[PDB]
Amino acid sequence: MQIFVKTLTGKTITLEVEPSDTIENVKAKIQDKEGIPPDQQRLIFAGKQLEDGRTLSDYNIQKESTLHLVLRLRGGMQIFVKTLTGKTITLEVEPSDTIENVKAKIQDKEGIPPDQQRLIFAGKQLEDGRTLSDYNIQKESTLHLVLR
Amino acid sequence: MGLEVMVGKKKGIQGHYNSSYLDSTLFCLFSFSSVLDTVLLRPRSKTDVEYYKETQELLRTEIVNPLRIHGYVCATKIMKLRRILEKVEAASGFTSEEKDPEEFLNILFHHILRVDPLLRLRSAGQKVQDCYFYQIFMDKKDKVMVPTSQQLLEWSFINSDLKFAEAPSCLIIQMPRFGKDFKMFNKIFPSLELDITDLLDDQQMELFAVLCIETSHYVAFVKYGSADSAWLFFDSMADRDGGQNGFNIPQVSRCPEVGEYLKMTPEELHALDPKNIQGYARRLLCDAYMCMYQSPTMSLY
Repeated sequence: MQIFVKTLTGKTITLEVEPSDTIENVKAKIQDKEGIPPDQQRLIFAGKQLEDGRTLSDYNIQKESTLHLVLRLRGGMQIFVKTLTGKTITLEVEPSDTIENVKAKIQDKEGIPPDQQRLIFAGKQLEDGRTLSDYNIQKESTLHLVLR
Repeated sequence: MGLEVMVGKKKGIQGHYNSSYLDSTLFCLFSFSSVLDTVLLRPRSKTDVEYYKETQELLRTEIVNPLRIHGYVCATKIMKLRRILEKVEAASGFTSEEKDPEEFLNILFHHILRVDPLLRLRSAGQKVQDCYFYQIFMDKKDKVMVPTSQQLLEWSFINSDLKFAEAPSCLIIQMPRFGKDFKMFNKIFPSLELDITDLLDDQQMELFAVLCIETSHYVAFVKYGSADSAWLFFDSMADRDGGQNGFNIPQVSRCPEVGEYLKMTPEELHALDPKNIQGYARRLLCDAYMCMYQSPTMSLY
């Protein structure tokens, strides 16, 4: 009918459902409207997280009612970055991160300016425009940092 | 036993393959606290699922006990637990991907360990609702720049008119975040004590851990003593030995400085550049994901 999904960001999405529809079907509708994948989504009604195998009628959900949506913190990984002395630094990243914002992360954590950093992985100097995924850099892999 | 066995390099739960969500929750829940110890001690019944016994025995004798006595647990043990989890909830990345502590807790506490809901909540004279943790949800603009967890709890409770049916012994609160790129507040003050008196239709709880994450990696803070300075920071993957065939090295470090930032007011923390927050305390105030509360055992009065 018409419900309202409310996000922590403050946006209030308006949706078109039927009382016996699954929490799953909705997350798909929310994905269409906000791009957010269902696996990241958490529907909450009256301080109660809604399960996907259940239906709307059972949570006492009728038109003009308002559920809350907040997002799970999923994907991404950690990589290790070592200097030649042995000093280790850890970094929270995602495969789609470019080498540029990786250098940015190194600066946020350690102070070292991004254009003073040389990153190497598997013997290859790492170009700013490319992503970690492009260099097939996975979870817990180690990059080397040398300072110019 | 003691504290000195828990502290140092190669201490804590060893991380491996996006496991920080598991290692840090376990560390938060069992390294020093005892509020959920019954969960590990409760005998097998009719109602219990197939994997129950061996799950409980793995968790008790291969993880919690070695952690408490040696200060270290192998990633192989955690990996066995992730395998069980994947046996229960298939094709969900329990063996490969970093996930939400909420999902880990739900599978473990609802499906495998038949665990009594930690929270009973009533919304405006409705019938009570059961859960293992509470999500803070409200609008920001009117509110203060750095709120306390107290204030967040209050505001979230009023925003949806909630009350405790009975007082919890273990209260896990989720901070208001919206994916990687969004935090409602740049800093949040984790109250050392929670007064829930005005949230029960009809009185105290203490903070024993804080589970943190900046974007993708979970780490832990733990209050081991009533002393202001009695804080530890844990990281399941603080270092690595080897390369591709190598392995992670967890670390437990002391962070007394935290106790000092929590003596200051929120208004003082607000006027303070996060780059001038010393030690690991920054991560506490800025990256908090879950605050965990227990019935007071550590303190006096």
